[PDB]
Amino acid sequence: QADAQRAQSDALAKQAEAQMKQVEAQIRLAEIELKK
Amino acid sequence: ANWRERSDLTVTVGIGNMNKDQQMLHLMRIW
Repeated sequence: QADAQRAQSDALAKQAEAQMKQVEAQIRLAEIELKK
Repeated sequence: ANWRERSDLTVTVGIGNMNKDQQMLHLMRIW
């Protein structure tokens, strides 16, 4: 169970260094620069 | 009980738990 918890720690909730997928990649890069 | 209750009833690690759950290995997997 401890190894399962450690694997969950290493896999889940480990996206902190990426800012949780960079907050949707800067919100889709400011919604495609708010223009098209 | 800590791992089998705290994260079981409320699986919200981060809000209701901490990274010290890995330290559980340091008390269980290590020993």
